Amino acid sequence: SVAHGLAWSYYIGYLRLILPELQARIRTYNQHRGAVSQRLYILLPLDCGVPDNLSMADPNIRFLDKLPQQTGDHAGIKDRVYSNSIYELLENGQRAGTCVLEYATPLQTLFAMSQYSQAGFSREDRLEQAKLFCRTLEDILADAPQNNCRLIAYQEPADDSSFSLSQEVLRHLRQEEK
Amino acid sequence: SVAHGLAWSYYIGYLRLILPELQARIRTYNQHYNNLLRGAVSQRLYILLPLDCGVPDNLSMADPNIRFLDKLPQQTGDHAGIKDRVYSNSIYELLENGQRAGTCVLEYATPLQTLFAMSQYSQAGFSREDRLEQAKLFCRTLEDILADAPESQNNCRLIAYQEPADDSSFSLSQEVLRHLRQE
Ligand SMILES: Nc1nc2c(ncn2[C@@H]2O[C@@H]3COP(=O)(O)O[C@@H]4[C@H](O)[C@@H](COP(=O)(O)O[C@@H]2[C@@H]3O)O[C@H]4n2cnc3c(N)ncnc32)c(=O)[nH]1
Repeated sequence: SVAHGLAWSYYIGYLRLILPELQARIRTYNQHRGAVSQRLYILLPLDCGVPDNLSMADPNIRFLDKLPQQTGDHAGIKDRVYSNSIYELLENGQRAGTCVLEYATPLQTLFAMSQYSQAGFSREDRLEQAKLFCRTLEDILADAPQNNCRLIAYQEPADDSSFSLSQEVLRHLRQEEK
Repeated sequence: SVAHGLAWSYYIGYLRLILPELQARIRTYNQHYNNLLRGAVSQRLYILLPLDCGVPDNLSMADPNIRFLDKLPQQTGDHAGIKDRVYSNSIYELLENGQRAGTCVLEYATPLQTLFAMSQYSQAGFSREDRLEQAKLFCRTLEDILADAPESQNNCRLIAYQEPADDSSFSLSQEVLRHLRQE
């Protein structure tokens, strides 16, 4: 399936590369505002709505800083760069938490495939594959040599805004301190 | 299929983003940093597609006649809440009889590394036979996408080939030079 390939791709070509070094990059950051959480928070919107900017999703999520770049040779690209961003989460206009946060990039591929005629990929296919991506990725991480990351999958109906993405991420950050 | 998704992902998440500005980056490079009259960086991204899905981390180690020269000017952008994501491409010289015989922007197709890993990991349920079948389909699907894509305009060449990276007789530089010389 489309999702099977994307989940393996995201694990092999990204998470397996950045998660073993994440704990250390946060140290180089932390002590060198506000301790940043230790885990990479990965947002999995099942509708595959992935904006370039998180503040677009929720104005209470604001970019704060970049972690130091991780660079390395991969597939003939000398000094490929992987970068991650730290965001503050505001509550009543003030900072309530900070964490390394991003959307799962393969969900942009599912979205764009649903939009390109030649991909032969419907909106129903997109939802089914977004689900299968999440499940497949989770099953991989469950025995992947999880501790450095937290996956948050969620669905939001289209005509409906009872949803605060910043509040949900804050709930998770608070539970982890515990 | 697996290959369908991986080819679309390579297009959506990479080639559609880098191909529109590639020739401007190459022109900048040749105009300002490389005034060698027979040494101009070629105008297309050459993408290596080893059908056994053997992708080395270091392209130049697998041939003494491929030498890293420099990087193109970086391309940067915000994507999926990653600020200033960087897309980099490397320029290599291709040596023949000790001379610089070609110069090009060269890299392996990254999704092939995925097909290789899937064939290695039990949990992927993906055989070596599946891997060869999907590699071939990946190549076909990518060719069909690029043929219709507005971003692909004499600026990308796929180079598919059967030989293992641990060749002995096969020369990767010769394989690339043969295509460079046909344009
Ligand atoms: N050679 C090359 N290939 C790239 C590059 N960026 C992406 N690709 C490949 O294009 C496909 C889609 O990539 P995404 O960035 O949308 O999601 C890819 C994909 O889902 C998975 C595997 O990535 P790769 O092995 O590098 O190959 C990708 C992938 O085949 O990790 C994601 N990923 C890779 N780099 C990053 C990254 N830096 N930040 C967030 N996600 C990333 C790139 O910079 N150089």
